[PDB]
Amino acid sequence: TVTEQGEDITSKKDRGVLKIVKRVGNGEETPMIGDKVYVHYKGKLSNGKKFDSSHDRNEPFVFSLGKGQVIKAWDIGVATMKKGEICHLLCKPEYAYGSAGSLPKIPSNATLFFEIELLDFKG
Ligand SMILES: COc1ccc(OCCN2C[C@H]([C@@H](O)CO)[C@H]3CCC[C@@H](C2=O)N3S(=O)(=O)c2cc(Cl)cc(Cl)c2)cc1OC
Repeated sequence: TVTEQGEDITSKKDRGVLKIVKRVGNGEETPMIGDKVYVHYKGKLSNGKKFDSSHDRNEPFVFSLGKGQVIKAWDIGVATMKKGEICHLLCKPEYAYGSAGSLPKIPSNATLFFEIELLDFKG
């Protein structure tokens, strides 16, 4: 299910998380549930404003995949990636911070736009 804004990678095919591959990984497997995943990312709002980036801290963001440690769009999206891959993820609010948002950085009803690089993962 490939739209003009990317591939719908949701289980519901509700257009809530859309993915565009920017660089193919040479890795073969995706990370598994419970793996410790290492990424770099940059997040922007629909107005182009960068709200956060791991690159700006000069160390990776680390989380356990599929454990609800991150927004739903990330547990869905990162699970599709291979080592070395860079993707863009368009994350509708229902897969992110919803109607409330998370002020000051994330407004109400915000679609989030991430560029994510899967650096490594360990089981
Ligand atoms: C199970 O549901 C959730 C779990 C976690 C959650 O937010 C906290 C984790 N988080 C914040 C990180 C980092 O800022 C933590 O140091 C970051 C990267 C991973 C995705 C997402 C993110 O999911 N965010 S974020 O870039 O969207 C973000 C950055 C900033 Cl500065 C502030 C916020 Cl509120 C979000 C939000 C969740 O539901 C709304």
